[PDB]
Amino acid sequence: EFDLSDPLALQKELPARISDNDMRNTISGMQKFMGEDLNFQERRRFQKEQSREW
Amino acid sequence: MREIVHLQAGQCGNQIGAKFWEVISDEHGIDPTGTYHGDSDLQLERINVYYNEATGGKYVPRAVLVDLEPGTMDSVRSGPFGQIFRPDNFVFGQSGAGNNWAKGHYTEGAELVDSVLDVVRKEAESCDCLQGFQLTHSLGGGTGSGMGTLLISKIREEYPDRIMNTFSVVPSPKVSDTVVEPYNATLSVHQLVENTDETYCIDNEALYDICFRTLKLTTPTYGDLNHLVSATMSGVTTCLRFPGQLNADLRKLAVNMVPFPRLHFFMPGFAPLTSRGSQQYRALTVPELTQQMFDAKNMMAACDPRHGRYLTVAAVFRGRMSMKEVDEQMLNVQNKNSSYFVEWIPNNVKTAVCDIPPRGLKMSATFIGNSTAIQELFKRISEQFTAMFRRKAFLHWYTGEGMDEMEFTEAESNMNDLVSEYQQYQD
Amino acid sequence: MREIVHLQAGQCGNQIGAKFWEVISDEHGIDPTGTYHGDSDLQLERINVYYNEATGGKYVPRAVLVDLEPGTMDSVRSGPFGQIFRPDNFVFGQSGAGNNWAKGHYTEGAELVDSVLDVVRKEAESCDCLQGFQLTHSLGGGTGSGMGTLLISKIREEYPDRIMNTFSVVPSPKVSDTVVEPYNATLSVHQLVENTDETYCIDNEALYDICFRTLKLTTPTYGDLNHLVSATMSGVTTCLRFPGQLNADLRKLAVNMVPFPRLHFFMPGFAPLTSRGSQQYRALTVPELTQQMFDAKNMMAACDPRHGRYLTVAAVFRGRMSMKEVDEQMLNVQNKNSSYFVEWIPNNVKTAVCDIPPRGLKMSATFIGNSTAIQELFKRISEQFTAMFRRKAFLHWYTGEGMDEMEFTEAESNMNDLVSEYQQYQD
Amino acid sequence: RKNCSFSTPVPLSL
Amino acid sequence: PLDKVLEQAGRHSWVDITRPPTPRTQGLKTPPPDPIGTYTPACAKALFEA
Amino acid sequence: MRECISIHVGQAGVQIGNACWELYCLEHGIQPDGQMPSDKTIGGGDDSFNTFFSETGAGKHVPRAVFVDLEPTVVDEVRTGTYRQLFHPEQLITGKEDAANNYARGHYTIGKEIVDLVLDRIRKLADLCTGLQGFLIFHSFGGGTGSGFASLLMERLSVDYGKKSKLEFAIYPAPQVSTAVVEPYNSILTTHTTLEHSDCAFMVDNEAIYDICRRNLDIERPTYTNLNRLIGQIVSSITASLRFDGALNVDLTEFQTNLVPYPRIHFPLATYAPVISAEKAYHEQLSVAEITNACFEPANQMVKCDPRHGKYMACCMLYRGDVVPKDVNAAIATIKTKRTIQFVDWCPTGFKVGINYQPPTVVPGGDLAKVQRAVCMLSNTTAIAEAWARLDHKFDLMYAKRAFVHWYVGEGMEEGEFSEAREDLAALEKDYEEVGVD
Amino acid sequence: IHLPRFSLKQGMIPTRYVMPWKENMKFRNVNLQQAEACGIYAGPLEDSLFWGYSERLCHGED
Ligand SMILES: Nc1nc2c(ncn2[C@@H]2O[C@H](COP(=O)(O)OP(=O)(O)OP(=O)(O)O)[C@@H](O)[C@H]2O)c(=O)[nH]1
Ligand SMILES: Nc1nc2c(ncn2[C@@H]2O[C@H](COP(=O)(O)OP(=O)(O)OP(=O)(O)O)[C@@H](O)[C@H]2O)c(=O)[nH]1
Ligand SMILES: Nc1nc2c(ncn2[C@@H]2O[C@H](COP(=O)(O)OP(=O)(O)OP(=O)(O)O)[C@@H](O)[C@H]2O)c(=O)[nH]1
Repeated sequence: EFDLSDPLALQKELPARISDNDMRNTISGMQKFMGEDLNFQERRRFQKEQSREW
Repeated sequence: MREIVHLQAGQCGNQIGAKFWEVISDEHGIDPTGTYHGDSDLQLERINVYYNEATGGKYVPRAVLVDLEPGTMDSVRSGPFGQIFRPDNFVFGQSGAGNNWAKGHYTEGAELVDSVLDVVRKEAESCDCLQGFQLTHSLGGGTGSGMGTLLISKIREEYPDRIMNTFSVVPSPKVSDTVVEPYNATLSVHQLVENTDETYCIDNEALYDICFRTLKLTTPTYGDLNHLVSATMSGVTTCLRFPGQLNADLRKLAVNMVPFPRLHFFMPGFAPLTSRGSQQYRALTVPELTQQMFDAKNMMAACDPRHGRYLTVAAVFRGRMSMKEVDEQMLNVQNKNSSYFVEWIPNNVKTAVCDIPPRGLKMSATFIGNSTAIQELFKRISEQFTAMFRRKAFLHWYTGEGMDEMEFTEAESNMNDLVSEYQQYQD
Repeated sequence: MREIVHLQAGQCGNQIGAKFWEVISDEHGIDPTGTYHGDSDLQLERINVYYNEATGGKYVPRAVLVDLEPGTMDSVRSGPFGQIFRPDNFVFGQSGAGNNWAKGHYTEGAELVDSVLDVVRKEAESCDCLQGFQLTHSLGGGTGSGMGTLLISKIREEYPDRIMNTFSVVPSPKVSDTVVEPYNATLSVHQLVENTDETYCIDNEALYDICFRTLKLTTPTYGDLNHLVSATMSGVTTCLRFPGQLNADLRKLAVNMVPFPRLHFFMPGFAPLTSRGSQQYRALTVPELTQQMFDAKNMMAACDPRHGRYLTVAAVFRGRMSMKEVDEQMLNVQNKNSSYFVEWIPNNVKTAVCDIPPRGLKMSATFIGNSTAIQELFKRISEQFTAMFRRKAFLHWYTGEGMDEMEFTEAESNMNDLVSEYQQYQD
Repeated sequence: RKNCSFSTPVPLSL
Repeated sequence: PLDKVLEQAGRHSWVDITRPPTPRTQGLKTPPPDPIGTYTPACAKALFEA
Repeated sequence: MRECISIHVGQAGVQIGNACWELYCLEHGIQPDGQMPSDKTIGGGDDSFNTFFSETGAGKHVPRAVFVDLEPTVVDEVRTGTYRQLFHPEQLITGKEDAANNYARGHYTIGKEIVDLVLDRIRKLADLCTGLQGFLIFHSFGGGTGSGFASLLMERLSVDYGKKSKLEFAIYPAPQVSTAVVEPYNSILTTHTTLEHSDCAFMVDNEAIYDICRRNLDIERPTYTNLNRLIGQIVSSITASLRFDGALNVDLTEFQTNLVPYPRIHFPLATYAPVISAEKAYHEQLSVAEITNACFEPANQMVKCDPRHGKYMACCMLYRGDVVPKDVNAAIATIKTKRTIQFVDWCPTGFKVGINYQPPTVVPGGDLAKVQRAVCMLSNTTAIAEAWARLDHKFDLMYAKRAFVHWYVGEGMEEGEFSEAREDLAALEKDYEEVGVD
Repeated sequence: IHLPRFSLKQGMIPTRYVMPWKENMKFRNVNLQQAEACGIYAGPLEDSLFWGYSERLCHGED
């Protein structure tokens, strides 16, 4: 198991959060959360939409 | 083989257990419908400590849901995972709670205690050998305390040889919503200390502070809080489920956790909590885990143990680690604050490493703690109790229920006895 | 390995630190995005002295920006390199300075010192071993001096075994804009000499004269002035991170610089400054560097040391040089003006040679000086204090703040002690 | 909308 | 700044423990042994046995 | 013939053991199936394995060991490992309940029901065995299940079988690292129980094992796999005289007779000299002299005792590989001339030399060095009493403030036995001091 | 039997209090000896000065 702490292990460091659309990030992962709000701006956009028509 | 059955009590536990179970199901790869997707052999091996085998590879949750208001169960039953839940496990009453502790403890419980006892012993006979049980409820909740205090009292005697895990949330110090809640809290906690061996204390305000601190998403749901606390509850349970050279038994933990019986209140602690850009700005290393792992801001349970002293500390590490980094980090933290622990015991650290990373991240950990910070908690409930009982505010309900002030006299004396119990060891 | 963490203090220091960090980033060849382009091995080797390594070949700066007014950090954030700075390090308050020393020293800092201590110790725990710290601020700055006196004190008891390097700019002697600045300067400088060990003295007017003398470009920007001080502050720091037979430790230098504890104030000096046509008119030779190095038109710190004598002199040469040139140049200057040194110490020269040239020019140098030319500085500030304390003008604010006239009494006496101390040692 | 279906007991299940 | 205060406070020979405090040097004597004031008796012993 | 039996109590004692046969199976060329190549080595079980494995007419090398455990997790995963076919199914004794780090739980609650079954294994192993010089006991002092169960089994095997050797091997408690505060409880409990019955108890401490890794092996991040590797070649070296011959062969009986000076104390210290990284072996040279200097260098010992703070009684060196009588005898003669090393005035000679022709081999996918000449240093000194001295002031306080006693008395124990162990210990230091006095 | 007795109502009083005499650990024991060396008050284990927006005296609910 040569790896352990290799001298260049950072080059081998793969983030857990390369992007929001990543396969490994599942529900059991706290990094993938659900109260996180990309919808916040979407709420903002549609709050403007609804308010106007209201 | 040794397994666990869960109890979902109180209307909070209705959200608590619901989120708690679905995290487990999503962790182990079972569909909402129930037909398990065979994907991981190891989680295929040890599901029987919590779930039984039904027809066609459906893994039934072994928990019993009890409440009074049907609407809560209906939403729980009609939730994303109520179909995996059993109406066999749905026991309830046909009366209104009123959020009265005595009603659920003397009036409403009396005709439901027989029914729930029959259900649980049937589930007890369904399984072979248990470690014990665990309970999602609250100390300040009308039904949950009322049913919980009843059930903890009864479950003590028939199986006096198992693990009586308890999980209760402490209401917000700034506002309790319910004004008789401190009466309900004092009534519940008086019996709680007499029965329980393990207890988790959780506060909503700190979770909101954590939301302000690392979540940084302004507006979460209470379910989002449920998701956080479930992960802590999941993390402690990952010990038993998963392989790796870590000693998982709560009794293995309990003997290392508490030196004297009266210490049953234990506080949680969790590992990497991250913000918007910092997921890709974090060098995920055991040091920075450990630094964040021991942060006064990383605390969520009751209040800052900066005020008090550290009696026993136990951190379980989930992921691909090694015995040495945790060893030196244990040295580093020991040298960092050698005085900040109690001189009563040296080497008060208990470490475990789970080699199986969670599903979504690799480097993770959980903490269970017992420090001298709970004095802030029951001091608050004390002078609360003083002011109301001094002029017996909100009392005719319980006398109408048949409750007398003498019951409270030993309740406060028992609590104030525990007040002496902490410091005189500590100071 | 030993490293350094920087503090970006005051509203000028925010301005200054932005330039100093981008100069370092450009010197090492990191893009403004953060993806280091591997070009020089030696700068690849010795960046950990200042920058920690983030994910993806990113070298996170180990500096902390602090202020009160939201205008600055956003402009700093919206700069070409604000993306490289961490919002974790962006700590600030929600009040207006009023350019008040006491507010920054007693009122506003008090609820902010707690957080900044946490930030630095988190950064301190992130590192292993430090030489010390360096701070950028101004002596007459309302918040920089207000917090700086606080912050230097806190790190004094926290780590009394490190480098309390300070980088401060004295305001214009002819006029100071801030009328309470001499009160701010005199109060702040009192605590500095107690706590500081190194002090760089920089004056704006000399930079304008340097702009008049060698820049010759009429209208620069203030950042261009920051370019100069960043180049100089980088130049002194070139010793540590570059190879070549020069002993770089500030302690190595300080023991060569400080014969007595009260010697804290040191003046900078720099090497070839070139005008419009002189770039293609200059034959770069160690003699003409040395002459221009010891030019009365080359100074930028305070004033002419012609009025006094020279206590200690130390110039670090950056580029492809050798002893035989510096030796004779060192001999020549001693033969040039032997009497202008003090008879107390002979051979007051300390020489270090950095073999690694800068990026753009080959032969360069920096100078740090101890000459009896600071008396004019604090005797100047002396009459101002008396000229404003005889009728206690502009004093009602600080009494409302909680300042009493006695605090002034010992403070000025402390500088008055320095007046004799500098005078008596030389005269 | 509350799916008031499970609430029905056997005598009152419709 | 300890250096200035100790000499400006009055008493020149601060006893230096060993150094004989000259009968003239004793100036501002510390307040009588008192716990409430900033002369709690615990310190008073320490100097004596020192 | 010339054989012995291995017993592994506790999940601490198993992974270290699992490495041993993983190591052992290589030098014999054992295939994971349990069968040799087409080469003819099978029989009734009589070849190099006959002392180690049982490759009878069935043709399957059956290890002569019983793993005893209380938790199915770790024992089952190795029953799903790579050599699980080799291992006899019920030899790998497990349990469904733990001792919860309690000595008494495994010693009283669960010990009675389990020991008979392994005693059944013991005698069925005993009946097939022929010479069975002794046993190989691998345990741990800070044993959650190792401590209590090892003591009880050692009681029953001692009472029924008292005429052979009992070889004990446990990880010594870390002097400054404690993963459990109940560890001092059962550790001294184990020691006082084991003093009057154990034949030869050998300890080791993992901290110094780690210290070597980044010293000369240059590994800042080793593992159990490496940790079990280093202790694994240690027991391989002591068993080299068994598997291979040499200029002279030595046996456990000679070890016990020559090592232990006086009753009670039978606790020597092991060391392995040619510990070095891969390349560090390459551009350098190995000979007897430097390794003879290295073997006695104080920082190469795995127990946190300064040899100058003690005095030597016994020292046994086991040379495995290509060595000659000439260099070694002069080298040790120069050693006897050394002044800093302080053997007790009692013994003019205190050295037991074992010469084995066979060079130690590397393991495929390993991290050891390329050793041609190796030596194992089993030594006993008086610098060891500090370890128990460390434990007693650790124990005397916590017993006076009687932490966690409510568990032990709550499960049915009392304080008199805890009272016994301390003067059982307190005798041990004063006895170590009286003998330490010449 | 002793009972808590507080003062009247204020407006800018804080809810909570810290009392570093009993809220210091670095010098925890040290401040303890002077608690009786002066004898101000130890009394009940669990006292504060500000219960919630309320004043009292030094004698903790006695
Ligand atoms: N489910 C749920 N419970 C909450 C929430 N916020 C606070 N709680 C508290 O959790 C406590 C425990 O719930 P229960 O024990 O079921 O309460 P109860 O017995 O029905 O009586 P009540 O306190 O009136 O609800 C409640 O008293 C609430 O104060 C929330 O968002 N969801
Ligand atoms: N931004 C900026 N500051 C300057 C400039 N020239 C001089 N300064 C001075 O740098 C000093 C240090 O800034 P700070 O320490 O942050 O000042 P402060 O505490 O916020 O209060 P003030 O000094 O009154 O601004 C200021 O007092 C300015 O007078 C300039 O060109 N730009
Ligand atoms: N021998 C050995 N010890 C280990 C290993 N890894 C860790 N240890 C140490 O050995 C100790 C194991 O003792 P115990 O935990 O009491 O083992 P046990 O009694 O068999 O039962 P458990 O408590 O379930 O492990 C731990 O405290 C570790 O410090 C290992 O691989 N081998």
